[PDB]
Order: sequence, then structure tokens, then C-alpha cells
Amino acid sequence: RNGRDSEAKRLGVKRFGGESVLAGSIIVRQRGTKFHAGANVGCGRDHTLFAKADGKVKFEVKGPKNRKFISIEA
Amino acid sequence: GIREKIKLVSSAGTGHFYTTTKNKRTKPEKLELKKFDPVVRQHVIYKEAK
Amino acid sequence: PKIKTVRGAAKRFKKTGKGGFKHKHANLRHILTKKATKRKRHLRPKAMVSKGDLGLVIACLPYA
Amino acid sequence: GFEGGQMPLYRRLPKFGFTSRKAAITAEVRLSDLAKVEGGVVDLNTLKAANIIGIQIEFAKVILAGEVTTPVTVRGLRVTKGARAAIEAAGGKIE
RNA sequence: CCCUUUAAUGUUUGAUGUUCUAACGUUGGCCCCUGAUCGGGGUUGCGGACAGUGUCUGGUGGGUAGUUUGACUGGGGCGGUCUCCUCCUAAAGAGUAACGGAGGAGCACGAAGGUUGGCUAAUCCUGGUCGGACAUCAGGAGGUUAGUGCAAUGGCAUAAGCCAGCUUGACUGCGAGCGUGACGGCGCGAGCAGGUGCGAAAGCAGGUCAUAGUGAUCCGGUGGUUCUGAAUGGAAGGGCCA
RNA sequence: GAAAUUCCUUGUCGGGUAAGUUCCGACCUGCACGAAUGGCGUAAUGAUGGCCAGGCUGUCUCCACCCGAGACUCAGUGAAAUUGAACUCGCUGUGAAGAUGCAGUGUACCCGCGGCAAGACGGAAAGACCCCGUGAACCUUUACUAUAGCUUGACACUGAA
RNA sequence: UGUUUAUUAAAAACACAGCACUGUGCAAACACGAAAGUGGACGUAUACGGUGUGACGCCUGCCCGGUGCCGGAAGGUUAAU
RNA sequence: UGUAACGGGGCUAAACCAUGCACCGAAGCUGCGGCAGCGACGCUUAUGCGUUGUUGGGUAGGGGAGCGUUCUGUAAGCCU
RNA sequence: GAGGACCGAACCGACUAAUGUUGAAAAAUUAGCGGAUGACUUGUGGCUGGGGGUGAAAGGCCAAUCAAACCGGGAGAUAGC
RNA sequence: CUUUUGUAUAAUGGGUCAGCGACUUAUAUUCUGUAGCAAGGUUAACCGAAUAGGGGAGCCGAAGGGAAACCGAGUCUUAA
RNA sequence: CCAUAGGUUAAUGAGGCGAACCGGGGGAACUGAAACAUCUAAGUACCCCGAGGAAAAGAAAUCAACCGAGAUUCCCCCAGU
Repeated sequence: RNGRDSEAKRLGVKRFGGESVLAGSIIVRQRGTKFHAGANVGCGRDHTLFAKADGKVKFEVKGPKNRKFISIEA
Repeated sequence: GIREKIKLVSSAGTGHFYTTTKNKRTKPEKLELKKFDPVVRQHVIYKEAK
Repeated sequence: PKIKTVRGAAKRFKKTGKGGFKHKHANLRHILTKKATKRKRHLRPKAMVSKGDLGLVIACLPYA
Repeated sequence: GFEGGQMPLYRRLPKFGFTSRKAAITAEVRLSDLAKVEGGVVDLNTLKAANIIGIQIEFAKVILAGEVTTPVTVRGLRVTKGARAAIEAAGGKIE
């Protein structure tokens, strides 16, 4: 009655903290947010955060809900 | 699936058409939209929801 | 005897200047209403044959 | 091109284009060949007398590919914008 | 005097029966070749444009003939499965098998898209025109236990949820850069160009909360395109674009 | 009608036997008989299938003896399958999982002859079964595609009124 | 009675006389044969071919939906032309 | 099938536990001699050869070197 | 004096058992067994030819070969074994 | 030896010897080595006193983008 | 009845064999396609007919491209286009 699964979507973090990225570089692929778009980072339609600017990757909890953001710092 | 393919044809006289879908049994109104025509580079009315 | 070109390959590929092969993209024949216009826009330029496929193509096209 | 029985790459991909039948009768004349035409007059028929183009060619183009040195006279051919600026830079007249 | 029609004597064309004989049949008699039941010729008789053969054609045709009749599989068969999505297995990056454990998809939507301006639930208590546990109204609690067109998971209050206003950006050409695949491919994308929508200003939009909703090539079809156009001018066909 | 057919089934009842999964007679609850892919009988017939009885006997209890042909010894002639090589024991264990050969340990002078058939996974035949191969053949049909044949009409041969 | 798997099966199988159905008008149907021709047969429906059943005795029920065959051709569809 | 559940003999320690020391033990390591690959060396002055470092189990497989056989030239030459 | 009558030799077969199974024999011997005036049996000629024949039907037989004989050719078929 | 995850295997093959017995050949293509000549390099058939010489028909290379027309060190894409 | 058919007698000529090549009439399948039917193999194998030292083809209803070429045959390219 079972037997079906799907192809694995290769989600997760592609560039970790302190990594230097070019602009347009995908930083995290995700389904929901689970990671919000901080400075110099777009959200994308499937919520794929991506570097809007060259610089280093920066994760930080910030906000009234302790949500993880991702900034980009040149 | 049970939505047919229609052929949005421009008003600018050029042969440029868009194609899209439509619930034919729900909506029998001829869908008309002001879309872009690359042959004339203006927004014109597209018609004829097949 | 001479090597016979795979003639169905000689219509899919053309050899370029540095030695590789250009080819039309697949997935742009029919069933296009459902395809996005961005996706159909990127299949319109000719692409270069990949690394792993190139040994299969020069086998097919010896007089390219 | 066998892949196992997977659809092969030369059948996975679309055929495109056509053969021109006018690209078979055209050739390009480098500027290196403007000194070998034996007379200083580059016709179509004098490029064949020096075995530059080919006997079945009806159209030749003179392109900027190297060192026109002499007074030359291109008659009845096409030249590019670089080759026209080099033939006249050595003292040549194009008809 | 050149018309459509309304029905005719002279009259073309298509069948129908009768009739005829003159092709054709004769495996009827007789004669001859020839004191040869073959054959041929002759002469009568009967049949007769039929029958029968040819070419084309429809049907019928295991009478023959060429072949096809899948893989997985805790041996094969039978059963079930085969592509895609979500979770777990999966070992805190990615990936990861089994006829492992559970579910779903093969769409929908011209609004359920864009934008702009608002808004904030489920349940419960109480009050009580019918009205009951629950219709509606009013307050209190509660704080998302709701809702997300459709599974499950990640999300969602700046709401991605809910309501109206106006609308077509569900644009055309591109695209730095990446992610992901053996590849074919698939995905994300700021920005630029051209035009456009929304703001009674500023301030966004290249479809939908995201992830399933799909099919390579070939061969054609349909529009477009003054790209080719087998002496030339055209055309046909091909290409390219949709 | 539990049958050349009845799965359950050695149905059940009767007969036959000291005792009868067979037989014979029935019963009918015919898994899943049946009327010319004939149904029920049926004298005769059968190197036919099954069952019983009398005779008969070495079939047997349970074998004994005898007569010839080999076997056996001598003389003459003189094969065969097989065969990696052998200085070719038992046991227990190990081990590609059933050991003459490994380990450990028992035992065992060297070499024939007649016997026997437990092992040498003994000899024989690239398993016939079972899988597999996009093997083959032949057979079937409402598989597919054809085709001979048969059949239809048009034109031809082929005309007149 | 007979026949049969020469060489593991001799039988309950096959054949059979009989029975029925069906085709067949004679240039017979059939069969062999691209054909001519020849078997059928120097026969002719009391004859021949094909099928099934299988002496004899008593018998042969019901079903024409399916599938064939046979008959009909008004309509519907339908080839070459 | 025969002890057949220390490999056996045998063992009251020749068994366990703790500690300690010695020794045995491999194709490992070291010594001695040899050979080869790779480098670094200008060590040489085509660069051989030297100097040092380190490496040399191998199926499929890849790479690099050879041996020998018959035949042709060198060959009316050399051996016989 | 009939009879696919009976018994039983030749003859034609081949039911049972033993032997044989590198045999005396690539199917036989030995002891029994069935038919034996007939759908018998046999000699000598003939005729039917391989997707063909012939078949009292076994896939039987067609030269110790038969679910498509043999010989030569395609041909060094092809062989993911 | 073969085949294998794995064989003394009781899996395969071989009684033994001797002789024969299996990666070739033609042509095309690509790459490495090497040699000649280099922006050029080479001829094929044929002729030929024949491995000479002649024969440059051709072939490949020096230019590419584009489906193509075309343009050309750029060109396609696209109104750009 | 003419006259044919026939009949006779002459002269001529033919047939048969032969290895390959050659022209014509017929014409496979295995194989390849990783199955297979279009296609392939291949107008090959083969079978037949006929001929010559060669045969066949052959003197433009041919090509070319606005210039031109000038019967057939064979070879090298064109071009694995």
C-alpha cells in the first residue's frame, strides 16, 4: 500500500556564516521562511534567500519574535 | 485539464497572440485583457478567448 | 571505407570555433501554454554541449 | 551514441536549421591572398587562376585577415569595413 | 432576342427488361487432318454480350506467413508496483535503500493574479423573539488551539489569513550571479531596456504561501516572418518566431 | 449417480473377509453426470481395467539339495569406459557451509588373491526440471500486420435494336 | 474381427457397420495444379464429398441471447470510379 | 560413527584476580650487502654519472622497458 | 457347405517375464502370447518429395535422422552467453 | 586453471607427450611519439627513362558568428 | 470449289560441354535495427536464359546557367557532402 516518496529537494543552507558571497548567490533554500531576509538579501518566491550585494554572510537572531535573520555585510 | 486552451489575439492587427487557459463551462465571457504586443511595443487589447 | 557520419546527429549539432558543439535546447517544441515565458525565453538561445556528452558527439560526428 | 537504451543525445535534441546552398558557393579572401592574384586585379576569375577560392565559387568576400602590402584592385567582389580601410591604406581601389 | 422557374414533341446522358447475333463459351452432334476419346480446322446446334480472364477495388480470410506477447520480484508465476509531491526511515549540512512506515497529485483560478486602503481568528461563558449543543446579536474569556482552492511538511500578525477600491506585471527582450542534476534538464535571481497597473502623495508588481498538477525527439497542423526560393521571376517546400 | 466423473472422502448403509482406503449393491447431500464433443442398457467378444473363489504351486514362511553355463586356477590371444598428480587410513573439529589430503588425535609391517558394494558428491550425458536470453522452433486464436483463396463492383475483352 | 506410437504406451485410443446433418445438377461439389489438365468418375442425388456420432435395444428434452451458417434487403453506413 | 564443549598430553595451579619484572614471538622495526622507481640537488657542464631524501604487496586496468623465434637488407661479408 | 467363424503349424505380428544392457543383436534371445480365408500376407516393378507426401491418427512414418528428412550453398548467420 | 563475495574444495577443465591452435588485415578518423617543411603543408588518379621527375584536380590550415540572407575580428540575440 | 492446313524430299543451320568475367529474366532469408513489421541485409546468395573475347553502354528529348559544355566506358576527387 506504501512505496512512494519524492525526489529530495536539496534544501538547507548553501553558504554559511562568514562566507563571502557574490550578489545573487543563493544563501539558503527553504520551504517556509525559518530564516528571514535581513540587510542586502531578497526573499524570492519559493522563499529562497539570496545575496543582493557582495559581502559576508551574517546570521543573527533579531526581532520581537527571536526570528533568525540573514544579513549581508560588505 | 478540463480547462481549454484559448488564444488571446491582439487588436493591433499584428499576428501576435498570447495563449492561456479558461474554464469554458464556468466562464463563457470572451476574456479580454490589455496586454503587451512586442510587434508594436504598446499595450493593446487582446481578445478572442477560444 | 570512410566513416559514415551519423546523419541525424549532423542536424542536431554544429561545431564552433574552439571545438565544441552548439545545439538547440529541448522542451520548446509543443505544450507551451503551461510553460512559463521566462523558462521558454532561456531555451531559445543555442547552448553548448556539456563535458560528459562531448565524447559521445565526436564519436557521432567524425567529419565535423 | 548508444546510451544503454536511454534516448540518445542526438535524438533527445531537436534538429534545427537548413543548409543554405549559397554558403557552398561563397568563400572568404584573406588579405594575405591579395598579393598572389598575379596582376594586381582581384576579380572572381583571377582568384581561381591562382587557386585561392575554388572553381565552383560565385561570390567572394575580402576580409581583414592580414597584411595587404601592394597596390591592388578589387573588382566585383565584396569587402568588409576593415578590409576597405586596409586596401585603401596601401593604395588600392575597390570597384 | 440572351432568364430563373411550369410541364413538353425533335433530342444528349444513367440504368432496367425483352430481343438479336456477330465477338466469347461449348467438357453437344457430324466432317477432316488421321483406320489419334489430345489438339486444330470446318459445319451445324445451344448458350450469348452473359459467363470467364486482366487491371483497379471493398469485404472475408489462422488457409498460409512474418512476428510480438515488458521489467521489478527475498526463485518464477499470481498479486502489487512503475512518473511526480509531502513526512518518517536518514545517522543535527546535502544525499541515501528495501514488495520499509503513512498520505497525496495528473489540477484549480481573469480572480483565488497585481496593487492600494483596512481588518484579525477557533473554541467557550453569559444574555436570549422563535433558537435546541450549534443561525443572528451583544459582552467576557481565550490568544491563532483558527485560516491558508487541494496531501503532508516548512511557514504565515509587517500576516502568506480576511474585506473592498481600482486594475492585467498571469508583461516583451534580457540577465550579473548562483543552486541542482551523469546528462537532457530543472530552479532562484537583483539589475538593465521597452511599455503598463496600483498611491486623492510617496511607497511595488515578470502569476498564486512555498513545494505535486506532468511527456524528450520525430512527424505533421495552424498563424507570423519578404530568411532561403535547384536557369531566372514567382511559387511550392524548408528555416526562424509563436 | 460418491461414477474412468465425488473435493470433503476411507461419505453412509448393506454384502463379501478374523480384519477390506480396492470390489459389489445401494442411497443421493451430482464440489463439478446427462442425452449423436450422444444418454442409459446390452448377448457375444477382448494378450482390456478392477475384485472374488476353487484348483495349483519354492510366490512365501524359509529355504535345502542337485544338474549344466560362467565365476575360479592353468595355457593361448587380448579389450573398455575413465584418468590433474598421488607416498590414496579412522574419528572429531575446521573449512565455498557433508575432508584420504587441513587441525588435533587414534590407529596402521610390505605386497597380492577372491569377494562385497558404504564413500571417492564414483563413471556416463556443457540438467530434460527451475530460472534467465529483448534465444529458437512448432502450435493456437477474437493478438498485430500481411497474404493465397473466396467474394464485390468499375473499366477492359464487349455489340445491335 | 481389425488398426496404432519401427525402437519404453496396444489401450478405454483409431477404424468400423450403422446413424444424422450438410454440400453437391455434372464442365458436380471438392482436391492436386501460377495454368493446361487430372482425380472425383468413364460415376450422376438409391451418386459423391465434408463433418460428427459409432453394432444393436429404448431413446434424442429445453434455449436462436453469444458465435457461425442460411434467408431477406426497406433503411443506415460504405470502395474503386 | 569415537573421547569429541582445554588443539592434545596433562594441570589444584600449568586456573582466575591484582601487581611487577624478564623472555619468546612477524616477511613489522634495526643492522649488513645488493637492486630498482621517484624527487631534490647545476652534483655535473647535451647531461650522463655522482650526492641525499623517500618509495618499490597487487587483480582488473593504464603506463614504461626488454627477450627470443622465422623472414629481408647489411651478405659474392663473416662462421662452417 | 457359409463365415473380417473356431482350434492350431508355416507365415505375419509383438501381450508378459527373465536374460542381455562396454549385448551374439544400435530392439534381440528364451519360455509362454495374438491373428492365421482375410480390413490377411508376401515377391517383383511402379507412383506420391519436404511446409511437401503418406497416415484405420502416434506428431506416426518418409533410408538406424522427423513438431518439418538429407545434401550443398547464403555462411565465418547471429550468440548482451 | 577457470569462475567467483569466496575454492584444497566434494565447482569447471585437463590421461600424457609432441606438432598446430586465439586481438589480425584493409580503409577512414582522432590522439601521442617522431621526422620533414611551416602560414602554409601535401598531392590522388595518371604520365613516367618507374621507389626519381612530372601531375596542386583536390584536401587540410591560416576566421568566425548566424537557422539563413548576410556581416566579418567580430557577429548573433533584440527596437536597442 | 478455289485455297489453306497437312504430307514428303532436299539443301542449309542449330543443339552439347566449358573456370571466371558479361547482359537479361526471376529472386531469398539469416543478420542489422540491440525486440520488430517500414527499412536493412540486397537486387546479394541462388535459379534460369543468352552472348563475346570481352560484353554492355554509346553519338544528346544530355547537362549547365544567361557563361558555356559537347557520344559512351573506366579511374581520382567532389564527398560520407
